[PDB]
Amino acid sequence: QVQLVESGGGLVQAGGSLRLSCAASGFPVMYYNMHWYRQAPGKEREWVAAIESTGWWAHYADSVKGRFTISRDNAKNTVYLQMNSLKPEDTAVYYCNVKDFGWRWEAYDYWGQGTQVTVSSLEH
Amino acid sequence: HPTLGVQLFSAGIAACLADVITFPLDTAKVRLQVQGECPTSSVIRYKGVLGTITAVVKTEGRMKLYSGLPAGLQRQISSASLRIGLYDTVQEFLTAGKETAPSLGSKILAGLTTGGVAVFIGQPTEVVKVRLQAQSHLHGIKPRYTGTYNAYRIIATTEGLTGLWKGTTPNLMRSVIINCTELVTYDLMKEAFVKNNILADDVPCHLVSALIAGFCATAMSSPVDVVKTRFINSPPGQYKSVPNCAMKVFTNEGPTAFFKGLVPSFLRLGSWNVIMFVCFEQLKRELSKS
Repeated sequence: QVQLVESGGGLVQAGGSLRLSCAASGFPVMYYNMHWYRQAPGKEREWVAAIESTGWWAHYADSVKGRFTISRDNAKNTVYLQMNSLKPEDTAVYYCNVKDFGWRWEAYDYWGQGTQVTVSSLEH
Repeated sequence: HPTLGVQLFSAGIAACLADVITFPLDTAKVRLQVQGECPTSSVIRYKGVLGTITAVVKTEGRMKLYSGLPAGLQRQISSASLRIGLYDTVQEFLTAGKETAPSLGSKILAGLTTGGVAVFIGQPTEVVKVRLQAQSHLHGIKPRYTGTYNAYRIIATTEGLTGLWKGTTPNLMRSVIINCTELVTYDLMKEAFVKNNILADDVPCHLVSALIAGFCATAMSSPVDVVKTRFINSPPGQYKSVPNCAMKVFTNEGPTAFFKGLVPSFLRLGSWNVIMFVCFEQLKRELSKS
């Protein structure tokens, strides 16, 4: 019963920080690479970050590298996305993803419900 | 009758010649086996035997094909010497001990013992050679070593003599599978050809039998070979154990990943075996008649 639940999204000013969390459940997260995607309306789902089963490697989309960091804790079944210097084009629904390959021809994507990240460009 | 000196010297040279000739196949196999472990932003994708070799030659040069070759030569020397000096005594203990013929059981046990001792002796060479074959400047993983002896000293100092035997049990199991599968398959195929009279018993028959058995052994050992390569290549801490590496491979890439590098592995086995057989026979005959 795979179930990914994202949290930590919200409304943040441009240049601000946000830590997204993903509570994974129903599978042994210690064996699976974890991915963060995002999708803004009018656009296709964009791959953001990927992390190894135990966090040995981390890879980022070129648009977020340096600003976003993906992190892991398998003792809590949690995957983290720290987002810094946020900018209005980062406004999207962010999705936790597991590609369970197993006894399959292609990997099967399990998604979360996504957490919304809105970046304001207001001047004070 | 070739003496022990000419047999040992011939075996060493024939093994080393076969190794230097077929080393690009081994490097291609390793590159194909470690390809999906860590995602790469480079557009350099390894696909096929000649595709992988050509990509390596274009993006890294010719000498990158023969990376870890001194380690491979050391392994060939130790393995060939152990074969010539130990496979004889165990085999003749099993055959002449009860005055029995070299049955498949005796052959299986003799190959098992010789291969186990050889794997244990030549594991440091395997570790160094695999890490040097897999290290690259183009896929975001920083190469740990500059050569065979740099790798030797770095591994020894930073992670102990025991760290030079990493991957012994996967290699030992892979040796067991290779030996047993090859011998059983060769017997089954040769009995099929000789009883069904599908082919006459001339060396063409034995060549077809040996090629079929080699492919069957390579396919049967491919999962262990992929897991062994990835585990040996991994730095300390990446994989909790060897079953951990295998399970991560399964859950993240599937049963097809366990046959990564299958074509280069089989081609290197076949070409290495034929080159070593031809060179060995010619060399020991010329040394004995010299």
